[PDB]
Amino acid sequence: ALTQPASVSGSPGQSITISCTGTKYDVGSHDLVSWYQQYPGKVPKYMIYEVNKRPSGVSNRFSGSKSGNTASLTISGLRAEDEADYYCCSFGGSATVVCGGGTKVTVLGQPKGAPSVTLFPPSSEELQANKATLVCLISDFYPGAVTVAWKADSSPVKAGVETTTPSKQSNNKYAASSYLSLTPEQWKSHRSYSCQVTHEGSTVEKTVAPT
Amino acid sequence: QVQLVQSGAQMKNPGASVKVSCAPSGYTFTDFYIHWLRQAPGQGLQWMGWMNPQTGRTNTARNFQGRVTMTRDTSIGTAYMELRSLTSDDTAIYYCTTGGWISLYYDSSYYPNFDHWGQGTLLTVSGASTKGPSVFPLAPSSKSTSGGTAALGCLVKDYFPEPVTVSWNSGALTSGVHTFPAVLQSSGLYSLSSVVTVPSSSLGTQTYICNVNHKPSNTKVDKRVEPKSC
Repeated sequence: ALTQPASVSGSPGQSITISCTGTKYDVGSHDLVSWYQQYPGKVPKYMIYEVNKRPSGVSNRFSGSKSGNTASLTISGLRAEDEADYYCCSFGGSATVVCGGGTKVTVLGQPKGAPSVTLFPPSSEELQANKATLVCLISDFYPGAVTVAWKADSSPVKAGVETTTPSKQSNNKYAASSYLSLTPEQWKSHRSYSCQVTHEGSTVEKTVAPT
Repeated sequence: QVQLVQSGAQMKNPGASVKVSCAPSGYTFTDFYIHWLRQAPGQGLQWMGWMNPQTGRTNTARNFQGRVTMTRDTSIGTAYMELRSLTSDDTAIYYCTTGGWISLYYDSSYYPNFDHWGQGTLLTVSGASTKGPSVFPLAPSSKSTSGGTAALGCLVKDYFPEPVTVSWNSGALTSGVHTFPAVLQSSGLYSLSSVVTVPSSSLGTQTYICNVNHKPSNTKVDKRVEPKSC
């Protein structure tokens, strides 16, 4: 496996380079290295091939190079749209291909987004199936770090909460979700249940009550 | 206009075998090499093998040399990958791609030139049992949305393994749809939500149905979502 750095950070407008180091028998003695782009949840995209060449449709801001046993992918005029995982693939000997571990590109100087929070109460249908689930949906926040807490009336609930780790949205922001699992009796017994979402010093508290 | 269509998601017990299909279209099947790669969660691309659609000749990577078999059906233009002796290490998304141009002169089988990719095939290899989903409607809430607009959705609860896909009105509704990543619960089962922002004025007259597809367990659910009352 070719060696790539885990992450590479850069400010907008700057020019950044991702390395890909193999041996002499692969990337050392052959100009047969391609680069691919992958947005979270999506399929890889042809970016560079044969070290230097660009496929049609690919932005001219992407350029490849090679020295000794190392390939490099260079992005100029850095944008948020370039935030992704980038992979290099090279000829590996005996008519094989070898791939690199990939590299996450982070674009600094990126500002801040406040989370949007939507709280759904259990459905009459789930309630009839003798179950209850509160659904908290958090989205469009940046950076991708958030703490979610649940409350019964005004005292904390930790039992049966199951919260996701933030995941990169398509608009370079983040989404997450939290799920409070409950019994119908519990749902009915209380004045309210709350999902409070804390994101960089600020807190949004959404609250639902039984009908 | 080139599109590579892979088979659907699969669940397999450890030690079994799996066969994934890929049907490329928009070009001549026997003009380009087919490559097979995979992505294990947390990791990155792993090249598995290549196949010549014209002659049928295949070459595999070293770590897969006994376990993989790539074949083709030239009559329908479909490549196949068979992987055997499955373990948790084979749990990954499997891709088939197009390689170089096939020529009588010069070998381009090993050119890492993958222009076109399949949509992916998620394999989960586990001794656990396949769990189908329960689907519940999330009634419209205007409380936290933008102007004369409300938010409704679907809760896809307690299934295994990944993945499920959600559409709306049989694919007719794509605007304002956010299908969230699933949570892995301590029960070992997955749950996700799909939420749509729709106009408030059109409620009562517009129909909202979520189409939940969980191919590993062979379940389709069409859930109608309508406002509540009190």
